Amino acid sequence: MAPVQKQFREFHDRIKLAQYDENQTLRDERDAVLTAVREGLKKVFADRGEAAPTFTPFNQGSYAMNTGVKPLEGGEYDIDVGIILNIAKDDHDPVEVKKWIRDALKDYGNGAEIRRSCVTVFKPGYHVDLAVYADPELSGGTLCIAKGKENSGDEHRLWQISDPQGFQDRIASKLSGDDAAQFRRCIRYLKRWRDFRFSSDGNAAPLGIGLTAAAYWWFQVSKRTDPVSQNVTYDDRDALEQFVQTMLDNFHDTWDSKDQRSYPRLTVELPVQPYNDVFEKMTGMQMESFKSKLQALLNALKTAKSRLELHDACKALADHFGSEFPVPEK
Ligand SMILES: O=c1ccn([C@@H]2O[C@H](COP(=O)(O)OP(=O)(O)OP(=O)(O)O)[C@@H](O)[C@H]2O)c(=O)[nH]1
Ligand SMILES: [Mn+2]
Ligand SMILES: [Mn+2]
Repeated sequence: MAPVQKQFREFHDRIKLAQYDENQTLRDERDAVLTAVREGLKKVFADRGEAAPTFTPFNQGSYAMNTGVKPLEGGEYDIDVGIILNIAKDDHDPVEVKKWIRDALKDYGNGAEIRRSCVTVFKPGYHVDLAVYADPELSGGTLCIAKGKENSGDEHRLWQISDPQGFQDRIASKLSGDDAAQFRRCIRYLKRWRDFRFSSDGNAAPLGIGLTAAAYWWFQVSKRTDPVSQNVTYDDRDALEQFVQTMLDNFHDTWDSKDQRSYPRLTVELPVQPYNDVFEKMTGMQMESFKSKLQALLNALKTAKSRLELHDACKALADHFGSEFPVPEK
């Protein structure tokens, strides 16, 4: 077995959160919000003199893709869900449609909020992010998400071409079996690193979807086949070292005319529509901090390879991964 592999797997067991289809609690919290949307739309549409439109819900985000992590103490669960409203996009304003959902959920938990990309509802210990889409069958065959808030300049308010199930299919399908298992472990490892080392400034933290898209482009399996038994052993430390090095190699110094300097930027295109850079909202200074911490993680992953003492290998990794990374006693 590869050095530190046991402690990586132990760390993975401690940080992993069971996906929607294996997590009753998450299914219930989701369905509660979906139910409240149905009840709430009735009242919103009583004032407009017709039945509320129906919607088809579908699972989104990490809890759909089986890349979910437990939040740190005092953090929140992030339940991502899509609702496809039975509406023609050309007949309605994206913000109008999100307002229906917001007003439907006004008196639910700690309230609700129109965001650029979703309506978020807040509960004690979690938020539900409802991505709101128009019916492709009434919108010319395209699935469009409702983008914009009231404060949006009307250029940032639109029905944008979207492919959440294509993205989810791409993450599911890149690899199979135990290869796909290591891919998913390495995404969870980076998400716990993110939560541990980007807690001072939440807005500077690399988005989950960015780390997931980065793994889609750049993750390579690391495993070894014993030449006698043909018995396959995974090397998560090496897989993470190669993946972190490849992310670092993809940073580009980017001129900023305001500050009259460059910042190192990592561009990560979504592999599906709308093919946007999911890191575009991260500032140059946030990107430089992201790069330095990624370099520090890369250095720790190399240190963990060379150490005489398993204690010293694990301790070097725990400094980047936090309190769930096992450190065997010297
Ligand atoms: O193809 C796309 C485009 C965009 N999105 C948008 O990404 C959001 C999920 O983005 P998150 O950052 O929540 O991603 P995640 O769930 O994979 O990661 P963690 O929370 O575990 O950190 C969804 O709420 C949707 O609006 C997709 O899910 N798919
Ligand atoms: Mn999420
Ligand atoms: Mn979310």
